[PDB]
Amino acid sequence: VQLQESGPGLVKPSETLSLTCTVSGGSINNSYWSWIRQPPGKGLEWIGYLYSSGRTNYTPSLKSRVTMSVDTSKNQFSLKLSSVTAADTALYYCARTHLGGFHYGGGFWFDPWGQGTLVTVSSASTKGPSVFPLAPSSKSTSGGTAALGCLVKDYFPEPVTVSWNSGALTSGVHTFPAVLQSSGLYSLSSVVTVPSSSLGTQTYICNVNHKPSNTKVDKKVEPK
Amino acid sequence: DIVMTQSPSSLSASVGDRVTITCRASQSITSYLNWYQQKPGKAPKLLIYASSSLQSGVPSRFSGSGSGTDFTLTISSLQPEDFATFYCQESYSTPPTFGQGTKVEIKRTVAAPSVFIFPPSDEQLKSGTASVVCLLNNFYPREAKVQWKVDNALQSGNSQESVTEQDSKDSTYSLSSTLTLSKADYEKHKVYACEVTHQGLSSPVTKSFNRGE
Amino acid sequence: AGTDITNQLTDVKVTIDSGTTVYPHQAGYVKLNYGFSVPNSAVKGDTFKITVPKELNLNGVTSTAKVPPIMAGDQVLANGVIDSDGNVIYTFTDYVDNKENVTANITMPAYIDPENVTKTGNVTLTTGIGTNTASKTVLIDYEKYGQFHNLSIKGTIDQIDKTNNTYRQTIYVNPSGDNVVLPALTGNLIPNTKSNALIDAKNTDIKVYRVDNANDLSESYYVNPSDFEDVTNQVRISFPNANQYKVEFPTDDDQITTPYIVVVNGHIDPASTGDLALRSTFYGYDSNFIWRSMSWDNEVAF
Repeated sequence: VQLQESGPGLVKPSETLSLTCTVSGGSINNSYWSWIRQPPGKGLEWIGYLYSSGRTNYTPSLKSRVTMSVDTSKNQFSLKLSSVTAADTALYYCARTHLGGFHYGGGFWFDPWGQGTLVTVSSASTKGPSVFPLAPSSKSTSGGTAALGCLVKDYFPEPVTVSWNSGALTSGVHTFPAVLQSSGLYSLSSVVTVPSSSLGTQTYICNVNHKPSNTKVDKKVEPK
Repeated sequence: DIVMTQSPSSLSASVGDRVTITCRASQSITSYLNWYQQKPGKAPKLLIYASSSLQSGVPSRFSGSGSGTDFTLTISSLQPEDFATFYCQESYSTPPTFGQGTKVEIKRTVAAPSVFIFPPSDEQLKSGTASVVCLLNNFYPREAKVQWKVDNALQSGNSQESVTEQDSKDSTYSLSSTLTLSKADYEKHKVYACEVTHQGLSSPVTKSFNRGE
Repeated sequence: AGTDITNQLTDVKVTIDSGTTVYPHQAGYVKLNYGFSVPNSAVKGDTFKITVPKELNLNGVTSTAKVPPIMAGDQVLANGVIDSDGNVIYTFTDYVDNKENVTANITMPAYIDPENVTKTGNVTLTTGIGTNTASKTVLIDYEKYGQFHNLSIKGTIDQIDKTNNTYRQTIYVNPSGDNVVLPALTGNLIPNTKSNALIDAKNTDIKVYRVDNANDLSESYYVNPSDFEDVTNQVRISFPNANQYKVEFPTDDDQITTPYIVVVNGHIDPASTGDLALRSTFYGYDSNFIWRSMSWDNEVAF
């Protein structure tokens, strides 16, 4: 059973955040499901549960702003959060909710979880990145290893994902946390260290995806 | 919805060390306590449920114990790949309280940064900006200083940096620093240098290029 | 051959002894008292009748009633049986043959009949010998089921048969009509008691009924099964531990929203000198996933 959250990554203050959780490799029926969120660099906050029949329970502090619904025919359930402010900027997760029942003498737990989807509450407009090469050279070679990368500059909001060679290259990859520029736009670098000898014989491509702006770029990085 | 106190907020331990993380409930919650592991950039994952039940596929070096008000997560032999923030969660009632978290850092031998530098791309220069990047690869501990110089002029306030999370295999960090200039300014100067200070170096290491050359 | 000499008795004194309220489910009872003088002309085989009202029976928690013999010193003056109307017919022995100035007293407990008195409220009880009657208005109070948060339960014992070593217990689960998630019922012996109940797959028989209209439930715990929906085949009955049963109530949405009636026909251990001491425990979650239980104890002294 796998869960996947989806929905706009940017919402304006005072409007409504809407997310959907899609269940695959199993059925949504005859089970409880929860939404849980996490502001960047902070802890976890449970929002509410839904049973597949449609009954719900929302955390008291959010109840007046929350709606959860289910479409069992589509194997999906949803969250709506109204009157949003910057305080609602967070990673939103869905999770299957298990009850211990008689055997465990009570209790409950969350498993599995979705991947999480970031929602940013802001009046600012989305902007897709420019992608520039960090080309390898003698200035990025040492001890049998060379370094190359991609600079993902001037986007809003977070996040961006970067893969290498469509996910075939994972070893030695470092994708750094973004920095917020004084322009109000983010910038990020992704680097990979490879055998020095491979610069001549292997093609390296960074795959950048900025889902909030629907901007995808595949950039080949060649030696200097 | 019970007040929880998770301790400690962070710890650093060597591979093979025994690690304990504790959770205290403000009233008795019987056996209603779960433990989650959250790796960098990943969702939380259930490790232990109902105080002591191990999730399938989770190594047996992880064990949970306790009842009533006091619960313990034990790692009998810390491994590199265990790097994470761990959270307890009470399940006495909705809304469930999550603990404040414990960041587990792995202590290892000193590793010196390998220092690499990248000039701005011609493509970027065309659009009117220059980004110069300095990379510090695979070092430990985390504390490092980068200093930018342009024709021996110390740069102050025109760079930004970020650091990776501890690597799951070798427990090192990497750091990227970007110096920003306008195209016009970039083309007025020759020597671009980043100077790195770190415990694993005998003295500050400079890595530079000459624009063009 | 034998004469009904009811009308020839004299000095007939009839009393109903009770408090203001009778609590049948606390095994409360009234005392019926009859005193009279017997005519000198009375002989063996002569009879008299005690009229007992439909609101009362003489058996109570036991399956059959035994009418006490009327005594004259250490000799039997009369033997009694209960007729098909529920009245008592006493037949005089040969004690009265060649005796004058014969008088008698007899007391017997009587119990509120749960089929005839299904609800809490006042009833007027009338009993008599001939046209000599006594009446008393009493409150019959069956009280209320137990409740802890969203969990409600109550049970009562009847049909104790000490010859065949059987008993019946009738339990209402969720009579409050709450939502209960993942409900379970266990039936047990009361702790810290010598209990004579045998609870196991051989000795215990359980039927379960769904209650689609809670207003149909008697307060007296009289149950006619045809009034409800038999769902025995849809519940899960097991015996996970010694002298315990468990009933689970699986549903498509993992909760119940209606009452259920659980009817237990069980056995007694004839080797035991203990009391019939039973504990019913109802378990479940509320909507905040708080897991609770609540118990109801039934005990009949042996």
